Amino acid sequence: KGEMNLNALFIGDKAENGQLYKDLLIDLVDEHLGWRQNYMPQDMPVISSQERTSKSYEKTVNHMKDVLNEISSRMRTHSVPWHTAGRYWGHMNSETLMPSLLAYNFAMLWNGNNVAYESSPATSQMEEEVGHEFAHLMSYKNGWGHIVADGSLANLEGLWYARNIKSLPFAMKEVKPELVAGKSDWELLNMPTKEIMDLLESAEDEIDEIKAHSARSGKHLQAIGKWLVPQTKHYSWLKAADIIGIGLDQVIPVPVDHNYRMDINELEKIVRGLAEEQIPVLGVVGVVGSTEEGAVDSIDKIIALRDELMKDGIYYYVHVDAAYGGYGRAIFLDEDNNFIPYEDLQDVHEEYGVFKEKKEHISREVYDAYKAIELAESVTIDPHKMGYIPYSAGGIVIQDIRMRDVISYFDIPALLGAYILEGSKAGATAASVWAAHHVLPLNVAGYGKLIGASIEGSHHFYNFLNDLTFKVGDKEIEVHTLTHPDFNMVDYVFKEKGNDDLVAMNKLNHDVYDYASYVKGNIYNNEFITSHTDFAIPDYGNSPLKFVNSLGFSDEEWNRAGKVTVLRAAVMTPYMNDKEEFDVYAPKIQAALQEKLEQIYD
Amino acid sequence: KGEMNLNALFIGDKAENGQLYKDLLIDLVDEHLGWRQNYMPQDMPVISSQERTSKSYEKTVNHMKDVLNEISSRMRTHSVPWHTAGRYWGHMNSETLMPSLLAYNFAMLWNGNNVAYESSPATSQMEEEVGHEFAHLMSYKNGWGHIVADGSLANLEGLWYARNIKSLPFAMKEVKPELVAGKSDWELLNMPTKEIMDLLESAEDEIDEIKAHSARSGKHLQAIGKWLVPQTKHYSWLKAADIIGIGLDQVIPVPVDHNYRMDINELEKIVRGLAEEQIPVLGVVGVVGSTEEGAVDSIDKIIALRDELMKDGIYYYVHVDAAYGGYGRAIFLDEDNNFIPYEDLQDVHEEYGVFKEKKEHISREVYDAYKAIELAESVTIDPHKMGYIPYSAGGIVIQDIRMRDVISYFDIPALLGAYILEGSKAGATAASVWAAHHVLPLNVAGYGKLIGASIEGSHHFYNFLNDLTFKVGDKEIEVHTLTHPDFNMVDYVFKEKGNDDLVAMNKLNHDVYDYASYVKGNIYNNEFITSHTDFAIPDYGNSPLKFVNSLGFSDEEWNRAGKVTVLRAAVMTPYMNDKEEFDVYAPKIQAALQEKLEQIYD
Ligand SMILES: CN[C@H](C)Cc1ccc(O)cc1
Ligand SMILES: CN[C@H](C)Cc1ccc(O)cc1
Repeated sequence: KGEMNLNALFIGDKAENGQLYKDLLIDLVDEHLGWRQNYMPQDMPVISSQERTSKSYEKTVNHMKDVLNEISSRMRTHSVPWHTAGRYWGHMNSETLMPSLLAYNFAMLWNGNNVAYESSPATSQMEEEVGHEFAHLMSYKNGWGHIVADGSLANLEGLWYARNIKSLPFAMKEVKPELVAGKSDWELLNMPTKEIMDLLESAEDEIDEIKAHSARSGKHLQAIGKWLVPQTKHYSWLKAADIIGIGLDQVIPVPVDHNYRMDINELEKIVRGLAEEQIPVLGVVGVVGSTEEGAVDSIDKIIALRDELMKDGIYYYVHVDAAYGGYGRAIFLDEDNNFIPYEDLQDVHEEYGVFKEKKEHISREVYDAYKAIELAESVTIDPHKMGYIPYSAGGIVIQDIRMRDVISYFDIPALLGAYILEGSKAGATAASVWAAHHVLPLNVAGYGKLIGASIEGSHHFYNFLNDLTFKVGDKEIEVHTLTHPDFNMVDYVFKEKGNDDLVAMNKLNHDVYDYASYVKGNIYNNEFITSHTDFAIPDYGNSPLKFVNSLGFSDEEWNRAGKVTVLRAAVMTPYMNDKEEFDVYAPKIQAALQEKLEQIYD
Repeated sequence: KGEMNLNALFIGDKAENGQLYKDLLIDLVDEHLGWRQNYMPQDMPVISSQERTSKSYEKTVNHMKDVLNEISSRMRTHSVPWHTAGRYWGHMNSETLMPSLLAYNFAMLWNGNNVAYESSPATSQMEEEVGHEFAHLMSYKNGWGHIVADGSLANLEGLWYARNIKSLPFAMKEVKPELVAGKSDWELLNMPTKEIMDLLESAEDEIDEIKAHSARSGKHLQAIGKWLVPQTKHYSWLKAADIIGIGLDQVIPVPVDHNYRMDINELEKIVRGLAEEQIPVLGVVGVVGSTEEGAVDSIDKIIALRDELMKDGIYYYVHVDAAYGGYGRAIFLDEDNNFIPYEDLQDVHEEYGVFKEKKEHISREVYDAYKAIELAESVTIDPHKMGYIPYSAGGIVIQDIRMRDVISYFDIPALLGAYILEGSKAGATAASVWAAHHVLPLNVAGYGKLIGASIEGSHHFYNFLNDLTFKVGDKEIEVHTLTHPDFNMVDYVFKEKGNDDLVAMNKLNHDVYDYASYVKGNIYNNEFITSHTDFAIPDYGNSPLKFVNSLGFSDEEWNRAGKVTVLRAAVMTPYMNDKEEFDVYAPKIQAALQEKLEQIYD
C-alpha cells in the first residue's frame, strides 16, 4: 500500500487524534449494539422505557457515575504520562496502537472466552491466525504460537515445553523402548528436540502413555538437567524454574560480557563442563532485548555452539526470551517474509521509511542474532511490549507445531486451553493483537516502520546524552551512556567531573531518578521521567567494570560500592525518529534535568 | 443507599442502555484526553494539522477502517448471543457489568502495568484494595488476594502455595532445626499451615535460607504428599499438578455423591488410609460451584474432618476452587460483612431484594459450605465468572497475608510481581474489578442482589424444565433435570418416553445440543442456545447411576453406554428472576425446542 503513516495509529502525545479515536470507537460500539438488537428481533426489550427513567435507575446511574469519578480522579492523579512525545525516557511504555485499543473495547462487548472455540469462534479463529503470524514472524516453517497472559507465563510455558521434552526419551525407554533401542542413557538426555518429536509422532497409539510417564507424572525432574540463563535474566526465569519443578538449584547463570550479552565462551565452558560430569543441559535461554539494558544475546553463536556440541553428543534446548525485542524482528523481514540480506538493509529501510537518515542502525551482530531465532525451539514475545498492544498480552512461538503435543491435555483447537499453560483468555485480547498485526504487517511494510522509529529515536537520545554536560553551581555534572544500544534501550549515568566516589555517583543517579519519577513531587508536573536499575556484582559480576573504569573508577571503588546505579530509557516513543522533532525536546530535557540537578544541591 | 437497580448496570439484552454506555464511555475518554493535553501544556502537538489532513494519513486511516470492518464482520457472524435475556441457557456467560466495561476502556488508555507500582500507582493501589476486598469477601481476618490472569492460573498458584508450605517444615529442620526441634518427620509433614507460618515469621534473619531449601529449590516434591481433588474436577487441576512439580501421579480423585459433591466419607477413607501408609496429604480441593453441574462441595464437612484428623496428627491444606461460585458468597454477607444467620436469610434477602419470592432458595448445606470458606487456606475466585467482570480476570485469596512470603521473590507491594505467580498485568483489569466492587458492594447490598437474580432465574428454569413434555410426531419427548441446583447451574436431559436405550438418549441430547449451538446452523439465528457435557465413568464413576435409573435405565445400559450426555445451563442472565419476565421467554424456549426436536426426526 505504498507507505502508511504511523501518526494515524495513535491517539497522540496531545490527543491530536482524539476525535478520530472516539468516532471509530463509537462506530464500533454502534455496530455491536446493532448486532445485539437483531439477534431475535422479535424479542421486546426487557428493560422498559419507564424503568430507564425511574428513580431507582437514576440513583444507580448516579452511584455508578460517582464510582467512575473516583476512578478517574485516581487515574488522573498518579498514572504515568508516557504518552508524551519526548519527555518520558524510562520503562517499556509509550502509547499503544489505536486499532488495538479500538478492537479490544469492541471485542470486550462480546466478552468471548478463547479457552474454548465454542465460546467465541471469531476471536478463537483470530488467535490461531495470531499464532501462525507469530510463527512466520520467527521464520518458523510450520511453527505455531498463541497469546499468553504475559511474558513471564510464556517463559514458564517455555520451561514446561523444555522440561517435558528432555523427559520424553527416558519415558520412551519405559513405554515403547523400540523407539530408543540402542540409545545410551546419556544419549537419551541429548537427543535433539526434532528427533524426540519425530519419534513421539511415530508412536501414535502410545503417545498418551509416553506422556503419562513424562515429567507430567512428576518423575525425573532433576534427571533432565540444568537450566542456563544470562546472569542478567528476568526474575520470571527464577520463578519459572521454581514453579516448573526443576527448582532454583537447577538454574545456572551464564556470565555476560561488557555489552551485557551472554558470554558465549563461558556458555561453552559451562555446557562442556556439565557434559564431562554427565549433567544434561535442559536448555539455554537467549535474551533478545534484555530488561535492564536492551542487550541482544548472540543467538547465532548460541545455536552454532549447539551445532558444534552435537558432535560430542551434547544437545541443549534453546528458548529465546524475546518478550521485549521479539516484534523487532519485523524490521528484518520483507513483504514476502524473507529475511532482508544485511547489505540490502539500509536500502530497504530507506525505501520503506523504516529509518529516516540512511546510516547503519543495526549491527550485523544484532542482525545475525535475530536471524538465528528461527533455529530456536520456542520464543517468548510480548505484544504488550514492542507490539504496542495494550496490557495484558504476551506470546509464545514454537518452532514445530507438533511440540504442543508434549503439553496437550484431552489446525484450530476446539479447546485451546488443552494446548496452553493458562486457562480462560479474553477473545478481546486476540482481536486486539490481530488488529495490530493486520493494520501493521509483521515486516518492513508495518511493524518494521514502527520499530525503526523506536530505534532511531533511541539513537538520537544516545547522541544527545553523549556530550550532555551541565554546570551546577561550581560543580560540572557530566552524562555518560552505558553501552551503544543493541536495540532501543539507552542506559546512562550522571557523574561529577572529579568525584572518583562510585557510591557517590550511585547516590547522584539515585537522586536524579528520585526527581525524575513519582518519588519526589507530582508525576503530572514532572518535566522529565526515567527509570533506574542497579548493576550489582551478585547478578552482573564485573560486566560493568570496563564501564565503571571508563568513567574513572577504581577496581577498588567498584568492589567497595559493589554495584553501579544506572538510569535506563527503553525509548519506545514513535515520535522521536525525526531529528527535527527530537531537537524540539532536547532543550526541554536538558532544561528539565538542569533544575533537577540544581535541586539536588543547594 | 436503599436499593440499587441492576438494570442500569448492563448495556442490556437489547442495548436498552446503549446511549447511557456510550455517553459514559465518551465522557471517560474525554477525561483521559484532557489529562493527556495538560501534562506539560506548554508542549505543542507533535502531529500537525497538515499531517492529520494529508493523504498518507487518510490511506492509513482507511486501511485501519478496513481492518476494523473485517474484525466487525467476523465478530458479528460467529460470536455468541448470550446477552439475550432468556434464550441463552449454557456456558458461564451473560452480559458483564457496564461500570467494569467502562472502567476497563478508561484504564486501558493509560495502559498501566500492575506488576510494578511505579508503572501505575492508581491501578496498583486499586489492586491491593481488590485483594483486601477478596479477603473480606471470604471473611478472612487479615487475609489477602490479588487479581490473577484466570482461574486455572490462580489454581496453579494455589498449588504453588500448598507445595511450598508442606516443604517448609523439612526445610526448617535443615536451616534452623530449633524451630522444629523434637518434631517427628511425619509430624513435620502434618504441621497446620498456621504453625508453619508462625514459625517462618519467627525466624526473621533465616526466612531467606529456609525458602532456599524449600520446594522452590526443587527438592522433596514427592515427599510432600498427595493432592486430592473432586473426581469431577476442572482439568486445570491436572495441569496444575503437572506444572507445579508434584506431577499427575500425586493427584488422587476423591469420589463424588449423587449430588456430585465430594463424598466426605470417601474423602475420610482416602486421607486416613494414606496416613496409615505415612503418605502426607499435600492438600484437598473443595469446589464451590463445579464446572459441569454447579455443585457445592460441603466445605464445612471438609474442614471439620481436618479438625477431627489433627487429633490423629493428620493435617491437610484446604484450597477452595471457587472460580465460579466465589462471588456467590456475597449473598450471605450483610453490610457490616457479617455472615447472615441462616434463619434470617429469607428475611434479609427479601428486605434487600436479593430474592423476589420469599421462599428457601439456598440449602443450609450450601449455606454452611460457603461459611466454611473462611477456614480454608486459599480460594480461587473468578471476577470473569460470577463477578460479571469482562475476561480476562481471575483471582486468588489467601487466609493469611503472611503466606505470600512462602512465594515472594526480591502493605502495598512495590513490585507485586514478586508476590504472585504471573508477571505483567493490566492495571485496567484492576480498575475493571475495582469499579464493579465499588458499584456493587460484595454483600447483600450489591453482588448479593445480582447473585440472587442468577439463582432465582435458575430456579424458574428448573421448574420450567421439570414437567416440560413435547409431542414430536407419535413420539413424546420428556425433559428431566439432573439434580436440584446447589447454585445457578441447571443440568437436564431429554428422553423418549419408552426408549430404555441410554446411548440413544445420549445421542438425542447430543442432537438437541447440535441444533442448540454453533454446530448446526447460524448461531445468530438460533432461537435457543445451551451447552452440553458428558458424565463418563472414568471421571464421574457411578455418581450419575441414581439419575440414570430415575429415568428408567438399567445398570447394564449405564455400563453399556459408559456415560450420560447432559445439557448444562449456568443460568447467569440477571433478567429471569422475575416470574413474569421468565414467563415471556418460557413459550419461546419451548417453541424453539419444539422445532429443534421436530428437526431431529423427519
Ligand atoms: C466449561 N467451563 C469452563 C471451565 C470455563 C469457561 C469456558 C468457556 C466459557 O465461555 C465460559 C467459561
Ligand atoms: C522492568 N521491566 C519489566 C520486566 C516489565 C515492565 C514492568 C513495568 C512496566 O511499566 C513495563 C514493563
